[PDB]
Amino acid sequence: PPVSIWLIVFGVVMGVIVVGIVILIFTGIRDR
Amino acid sequence: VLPNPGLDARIPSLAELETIEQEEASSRPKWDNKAQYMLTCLGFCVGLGNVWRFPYLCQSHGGGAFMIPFLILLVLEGIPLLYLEFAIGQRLRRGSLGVWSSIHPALKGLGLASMLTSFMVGLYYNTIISWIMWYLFNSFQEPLPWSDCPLNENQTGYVDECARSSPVDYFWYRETLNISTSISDSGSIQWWMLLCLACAWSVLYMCTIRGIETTGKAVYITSTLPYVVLTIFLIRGLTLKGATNGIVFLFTPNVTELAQPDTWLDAGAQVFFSFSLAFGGLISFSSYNSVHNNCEKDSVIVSIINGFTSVYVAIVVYSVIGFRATQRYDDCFSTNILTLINGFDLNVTQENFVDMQQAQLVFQTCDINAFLSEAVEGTGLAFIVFTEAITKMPLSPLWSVLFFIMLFCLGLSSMFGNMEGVVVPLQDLRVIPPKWPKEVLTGLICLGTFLIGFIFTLNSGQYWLSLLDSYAGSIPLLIIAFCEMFSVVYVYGVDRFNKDIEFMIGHKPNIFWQVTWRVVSPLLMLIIFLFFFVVEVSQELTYSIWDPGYEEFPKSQKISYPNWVYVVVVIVAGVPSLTIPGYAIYKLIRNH
Ligand SMILES: *[C@@H]1O[C@H](CO)[C@@H](O[C@@H]2O[C@H](CO)[C@@H](O)[C@H](O)[C@H]2NC(C)=O)[C@H](O)[C@H]1NC(C)=O
Ligand SMILES: *[C@@H]1O[C@H](CO)[C@@H](O)[C@H](O)[C@H]1NC(C)=O
Ligand code: NA
Repeated sequence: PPVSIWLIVFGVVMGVIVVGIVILIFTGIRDR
Repeated sequence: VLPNPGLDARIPSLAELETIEQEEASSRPKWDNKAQYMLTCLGFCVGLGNVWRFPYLCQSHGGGAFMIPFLILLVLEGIPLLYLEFAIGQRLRRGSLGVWSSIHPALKGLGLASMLTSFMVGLYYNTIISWIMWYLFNSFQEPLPWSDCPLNENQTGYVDECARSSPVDYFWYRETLNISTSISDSGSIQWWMLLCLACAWSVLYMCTIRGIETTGKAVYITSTLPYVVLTIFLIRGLTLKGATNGIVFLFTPNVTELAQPDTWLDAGAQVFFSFSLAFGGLISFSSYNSVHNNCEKDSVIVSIINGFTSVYVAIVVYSVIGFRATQRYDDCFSTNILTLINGFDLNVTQENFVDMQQAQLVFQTCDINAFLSEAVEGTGLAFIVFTEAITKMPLSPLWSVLFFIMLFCLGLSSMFGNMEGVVVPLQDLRVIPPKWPKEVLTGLICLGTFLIGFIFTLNSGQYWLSLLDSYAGSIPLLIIAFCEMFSVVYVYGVDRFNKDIEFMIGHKPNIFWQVTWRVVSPLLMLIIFLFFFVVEVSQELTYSIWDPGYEEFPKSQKISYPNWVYVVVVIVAGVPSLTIPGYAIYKLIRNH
């Protein structure tokens, strides 16, 4: 395979997680 | 009963608890519903242990018979202590370091021990979650990467170690871990392991960024999904041929096993971990409830669900063990039939083989019992047994995704508890400026425990994890749990505690609670503590190694740990147990 499937899944999962963290950090700042 | 003065004007009064909740609306978190609190507690109790430890012990320690010691200790130590932990937390309105420090200033070591234990357990357990999510990432492909051996460079045949071993065993020891031959041989950091380690710590920060406030929404799926998936697996497993054969195997009674000091030690150390006691997240989670919540009915419901879940997951695991053994057995007999058919140019069926066969030919004798007795305990069951069984099922890559999201959810719910146990005590020590937001502290714990977990991404990193996993729990949890029950009965006073409970629940604990808090539970916690130093001398501290270049390579090879390992066992099992006396000697000679 041109790209390892595990890396592409890893890619998409890490993506969502960090976009999760960004928003949560900002929602809390708004709460302040 | 022990003379501790100044206890009032160090804890809130009962008169002042009706007014404390309309002012801790600010500056203290509060569950959104009771279900949320109930789930978070369930997720903490129900964990990976109920998958690759409890089902194994159930059979090894007398199938069906193990229920006797498990259920005895469950109602005589589990429920009794779980209640003591829910009540004291809801009454004192603080976490674990808060409660013990308030009961007596020298009891702070108890809180320190619980925090240290939580850290040590969470460090290796998230590493296991890192391995779970490695497999899940490789679970989106028609041919599961643990389905076939990699070809030799000449492609003449399969890789030697895979050839001598199994594609599954090869995928775990060589392509996941890249394991070493010893704990003294350590290499570099397996980069892919570190990526997954990053993923694990990051997934846990996002759920625990703002404490229970963020973990409440998470437990709605993290504590529910596993039950749905566990159910879907039960209907699938029972359908598979060979299941029921492995249920029968789990529940065959060997009473002689009950008459063993090693049976009750495991049954004893299993109840404490299954209930996540002496970790001091359950005390912190109970402190957020209203002062008048029924914590007697919550301890009975949690403990009922815990004892039903334990058996229910054992039925799911031994359905797979029985299908996987029924598959190998049929494969073996097929090979033996083929040998006779090919050698004697023979038709031959299991029904007519022995009769049919009756020197050059070799028949590999195989018994279902031997295949069933191939069930192991600890990761191996998931990374070897299940991963293998799933490749021989239709829609292989969908049963792999569902099995590794389930284990992910189990692990993650357990991590919510362990993290509650490390952060809360840090806020009560006031290590960081109180002005700092909660996110900062939780982010420095998640980053500091991530950097220590690089030891388990070394090539020897599975040998280190199998050592910590055998010492992180046990002694510390047993001693910590014995002193929490002692400190709540002989130092705070069981008479003030009954009055307090009458205050919130409206009535006093019955004779059952009185009998087990004072005489039974503690007494039952001393004979488990004496069993530990009775079995320890037989441990020999020997660890299994892979060592591909070893005679009978695929066969188990146990080697003694290096002498320096004793230092490690002293530090991970002793320091979290000697801070309870250690702080109490320091405080009694700082005053004098
Ligand atoms: C039932 O349990 C007993 C007790 O563990 C088993 O007998 C043990 O067998 C091992 C292996 O030979 C010995 O090392 C132990 O000393 C034995 N214990 C006793 C008390 O005799 C017995 O084999 C078990 N039976 C089955 C069918 O599993
Ligand atoms: C681990 O694998 C790498 C290549 O991925 C190799 O350099 C190293 O020798 C392996 N470790 C052991 C102990 O064989
Ligand atoms: Na869990």
